[PDB]
Amino acid sequence: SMYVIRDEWGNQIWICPGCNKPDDGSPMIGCDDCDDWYHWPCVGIMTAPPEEMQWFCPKCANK
Amino acid sequence: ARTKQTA
Ligand SMILES: [Zn+2]
Ligand SMILES: [Zn+2]
Repeated sequence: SMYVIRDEWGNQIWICPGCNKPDDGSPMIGCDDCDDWYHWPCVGIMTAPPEEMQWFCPKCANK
Repeated sequence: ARTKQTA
């Protein structure tokens, strides 16, 4: 898979695999297996997890 | 977990 876009300014834009929309500054969480980034609501995260908790996306959690 | 946010 590929969820990073190199834009016309030379920057990287991350796309949430849950909704196929970019990071827009709202809270995101990064998968500690595959390194994709998801918007919190797209993965049911409703409050910040403990800092020491690893988070795994739906794809990786079943692997 | 690793999180990010920007106003
Ligand atoms: Zn999303
Ligand atoms: Zn993952």
